Amino acid sequence: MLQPKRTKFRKMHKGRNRGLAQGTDVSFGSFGLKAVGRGRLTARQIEAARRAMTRAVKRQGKIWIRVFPDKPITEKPLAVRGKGKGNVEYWVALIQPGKVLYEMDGVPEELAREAFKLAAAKLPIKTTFVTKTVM
Amino acid sequence: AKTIKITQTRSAIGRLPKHKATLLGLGLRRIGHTVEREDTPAIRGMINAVSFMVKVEE
Amino acid sequence: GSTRNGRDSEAKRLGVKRFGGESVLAGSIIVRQRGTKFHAGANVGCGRDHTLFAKADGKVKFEVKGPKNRKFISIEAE
Amino acid sequence: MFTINAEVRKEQGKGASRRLRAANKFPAIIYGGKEAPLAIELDHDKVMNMQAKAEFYSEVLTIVVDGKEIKVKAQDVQRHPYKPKLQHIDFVRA
Amino acid sequence: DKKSARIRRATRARRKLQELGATRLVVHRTPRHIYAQVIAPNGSEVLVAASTVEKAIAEQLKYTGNKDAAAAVGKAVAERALEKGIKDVSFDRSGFQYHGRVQALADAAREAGLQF
RNA sequence: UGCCUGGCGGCCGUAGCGCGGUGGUCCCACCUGACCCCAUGCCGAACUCAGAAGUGAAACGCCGUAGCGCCGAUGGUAGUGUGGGGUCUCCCCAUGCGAGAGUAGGGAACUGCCAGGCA
RNA sequence: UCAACGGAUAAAAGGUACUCCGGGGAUAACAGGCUGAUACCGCCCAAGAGUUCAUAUCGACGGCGGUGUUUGGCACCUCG
RNA sequence: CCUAAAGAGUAACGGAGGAGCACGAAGGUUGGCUAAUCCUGGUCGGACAUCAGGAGGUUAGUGCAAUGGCAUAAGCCAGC
RNA sequence: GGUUCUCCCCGAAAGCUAUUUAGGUAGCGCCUCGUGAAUUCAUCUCCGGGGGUAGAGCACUGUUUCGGCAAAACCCGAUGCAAACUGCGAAUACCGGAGAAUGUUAUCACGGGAGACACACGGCGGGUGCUAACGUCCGUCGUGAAGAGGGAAACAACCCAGACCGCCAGCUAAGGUCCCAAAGUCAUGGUUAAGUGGGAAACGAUGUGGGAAGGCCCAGACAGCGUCGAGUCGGCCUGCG
Ligand SMILES: [K+]
Ligand SMILES: [K+]
Ligand SMILES: [K+]
Ligand SMILES: [K+]
Ligand SMILES: [K+]
Ligand SMILES: [K+]
Ligand SMILES: [K+]
Ligand SMILES: [K+]
Ligand SMILES: [K+]
Ligand SMILES: [K+]
Ligand SMILES: [K+]
Ligand SMILES: [Mg+2]
Ligand SMILES: [Mg+2]
Ligand SMILES: [Mg+2]
Ligand SMILES: [Mg+2]
Ligand SMILES: [Mg+2]
Ligand SMILES: [Mg+2]
Ligand SMILES: [Mg+2]
Ligand SMILES: [Mg+2]
Ligand SMILES: [Mg+2]
Ligand SMILES: [Mg+2]
Ligand SMILES: [Mg+2]
Ligand SMILES: [Mg+2]
Ligand SMILES: [Mg+2]
Ligand SMILES: [Mg+2]
Ligand SMILES: [Mg+2]
Ligand SMILES: [Mg+2]
Ligand SMILES: [Mg+2]
Ligand SMILES: [Mg+2]
Ligand SMILES: [Mg+2]
Ligand SMILES: [Mg+2]
Ligand SMILES: [Mg+2]
Ligand SMILES: [Mg+2]
Ligand SMILES: [Mg+2]
Ligand SMILES: [Mg+2]
Ligand SMILES: [Mg+2]
Ligand SMILES: [Mg+2]
Ligand SMILES: [Mg+2]
Ligand SMILES: [Mg+2]
Ligand SMILES: [Mg+2]
Ligand SMILES: [Mg+2]
Ligand SMILES: [Mg+2]
Ligand SMILES: [Mg+2]
Ligand SMILES: [Mg+2]
Repeated sequence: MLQPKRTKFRKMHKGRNRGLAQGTDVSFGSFGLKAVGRGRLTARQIEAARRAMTRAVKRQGKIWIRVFPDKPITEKPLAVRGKGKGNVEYWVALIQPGKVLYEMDGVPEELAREAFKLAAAKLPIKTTFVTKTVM
Repeated sequence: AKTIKITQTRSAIGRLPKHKATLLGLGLRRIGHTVEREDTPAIRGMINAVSFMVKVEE
Repeated sequence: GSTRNGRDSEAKRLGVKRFGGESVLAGSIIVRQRGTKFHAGANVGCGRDHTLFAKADGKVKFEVKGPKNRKFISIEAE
Repeated sequence: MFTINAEVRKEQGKGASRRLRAANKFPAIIYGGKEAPLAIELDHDKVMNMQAKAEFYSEVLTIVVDGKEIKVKAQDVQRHPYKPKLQHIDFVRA
Repeated sequence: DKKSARIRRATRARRKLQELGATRLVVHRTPRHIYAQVIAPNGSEVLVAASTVEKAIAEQLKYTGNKDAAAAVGKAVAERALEKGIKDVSFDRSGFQYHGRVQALADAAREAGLQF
């Protein structure tokens, strides 16, 4: 599960998630899965979608994960009432509309579409299949 | 030389302090109240600030 | 559980006290600062805590001089 | 061979630009050479189909604006972040 | 580099004199020559000057870049300054040690009647 | 009057590095000595003094060259004050303000005082 | 010495189910409320299991909801 | 220091760290000086000691946290 | 806990700081009465300012993905992320100056009298919490508090709007106009067949409207069985279901 090796700080303000994404182009591969919705992707979701995607292409071609879960999310234990910020439980990437989540190369488009369809079913955010443009 | 007629069209209740001060600066006192003012950039700036609650007769 | 945080210091009310064009008497503090974010120009002194103060009556003037683009404050004798 | 029709823009800035795109057009700019920049409107669907072909970015294009023809190359394109639409194109005078 | 290292040495004092708003007596020294200038407070206006490149002074001297030449230039610049009527100046050693030729120039300027 | 050189200011990278060429009569630099004035936590390297055989190599200055650094529109985009609206974790509309990044393009600086040499 | 750091006196621990008074729904325990993390009940994707065969029966990794039986959160009602 | 909404101020049993000193020089002044790191060569000497040159340009230093500063140095050395 | 006649004018606060203090109290802030001194104060326009927020960016501090070169890091590139990153950087806000118009003198000082120091919800910017709570803690504006009237079925805090008194006059605001119940069974053009409207998601599906391309097509396509004779196929965007 993706996670920063180290961080300056353990805990982060909730913050907000406004705006449109940077990294909206297929930069590395030929085909991309792009976020159309807004939300958070946990490390577990990123991994689950990766596994489905990889299996679907039978470990042929190459897959880039463009998103990294670098935001720590805390939670308070059950039956606790205050008394300080909770403990870090998991990590997320903030997603905005347009963010390319995954790229893939060295497979037919037909297979890429299938793999990304399987991946998209693991994600809480609405996605769309995209292709590399010349400009 | 030229004057303009300004009329208050909406209430001042619940408006920002600045807006209330602007109506006071124009001399508008109540809904429907019309005043005649010299047409200057200073007056136009005031009208602009509260344009959503005044109408101007040129 | 408990917290190990919960501490802070009093706010020190730093910053610019007299902005550009303001007329000041000699002695008047122009800026309170930690270190010289602004430097003393003409008719301005720098105190031991890097407070910039007027050494003459006049108008405050901010200006950028030198290759580093350092911010100077000076008093235009008026 | 690629020919484009273009009006000259009356209004500019955020409000005007967003109104264009709501009316299925989009803004664009022609610059380069010694002539001053020229701000134009384009029909979206027409140009969207053209630029799908990869020759649009390589070839020299013609922009017919107020009768006059102008030879240009597509310099830069701003796409919509997720929808298949164009927000803006830069054309450099060829 | 030597000149840049000297400009560094001269900055503190020069910035200070600018702040005080003093009429400077700026000295420049080379292996062969020594110069002198009385520059006005604004800093973009030379009032008087003297040097061993000037033929009026150089003709009287054995060598131009020695203590005795500096003594001559010191006398020269001071007399011309008192002619215009300046008197009160601040010496600016311009990054050179106040020693030898520079000291010699300065001493001669004092004896002549400049007040520093 | 013009050119070149030095000094002191005004002007802060469109003024900086690089690359190519170029200057020594004066000026400047290195350079020649050092017992001394003075100097090295060792050293005449530097500082300093006494000099003028050599040299424009280095340094410094001047001219060319986009190769960089750097500067940089127009348009669009982001954000946003006020008013209004929605499907309200976020947006849209009217109006005003409007970046950052990037693109075209540029860039190989400009200017006063004093002094000296030369024609 | 005043660190409980604007320092009650120089000098300052406990028990009360034997209890008592003034008060408070300004504040807990019951029940109601708001919430729904948790709980419970569904669904989406389908790796795989199922002799073969994803979907007879199951269903990993992940996703989306419903309910208001749970454990809770909050402290809005009630301490004449 | 952040939360703090580009003047000041601004809460929570919010997120992070420090203090309860030191120094007759580590103060004053005058004169001078300029770092880290890496590369190349060199007795013992090694990844790293000291020497030389180059690149680099403050990525060092600042009595002790962090922030703002610092080359005219506020950093380093000496005289008085 | 209770505190007894009337009318008129103005009219808070639920904050900061300190407190064996926290439901108490004190100074200050906010109210009132009085006295005094300024074209004092406010709104707008123009002018002079500082900024490091939003946004952005990635040289720096950290973090992140993939490549090209090498004793598999740097160097050479591409790509993201940041409350405690900044080689950038708004809108607003704030300070100062000038000018007009307008304003209940609204500013400042001193003095007499206070009350108040449990706030609530709504909007916007946030911390906390589960971007849970009619939750909690700040900033800022509004309303309630201390505010009636109309609207939102009913509904302190939302929308419209500020009640000196009287009228069996009139015009409007939000919101409305088939009947309950005042006013269009109004006009023109569309959409929906679900009582959707009048409760909700991933996701599913020849529902249906609009728009732009593309493939095939009287050299006979698609469906049914070489035969039969005109439009058809399968995706995209989009409205309503
Ligand atoms: K105490
Ligand atoms: K007992
Ligand atoms: K009770
Ligand atoms: K000392
Ligand atoms: K000393
Ligand atoms: K009080
Ligand atoms: K009073
Ligand atoms: K970075
Ligand atoms: K609020
Ligand atoms: K009110
Ligand atoms: K219905
Ligand atoms: Mg924010
Ligand atoms: Mg602080
Ligand atoms: Mg707008
Ligand atoms: Mg622009
Ligand atoms: Mg720009
Ligand atoms: Mg205390
Ligand atoms: Mg009792
Ligand atoms: Mg209660
Ligand atoms: Mg209960
Ligand atoms: Mg309960
Ligand atoms: Mg409460
Ligand atoms: Mg009850
Ligand atoms: Mg009840
Ligand atoms: Mg009872
Ligand atoms: Mg502040
Ligand atoms: Mg602010
Ligand atoms: Mg406050
Ligand atoms: Mg009243
Ligand atoms: Mg940001
Ligand atoms: Mg209290
Ligand atoms: Mg309170
Ligand atoms: Mg409050
Ligand atoms: Mg909020
Ligand atoms: Mg509450
Ligand atoms: Mg809430
Ligand atoms: Mg009350
Ligand atoms: Mg009411
Ligand atoms: Mg009502
Ligand atoms: Mg009613
Ligand atoms: Mg009517
Ligand atoms: Mg009726
Ligand atoms: Mg009809
Ligand atoms: Mg219904």
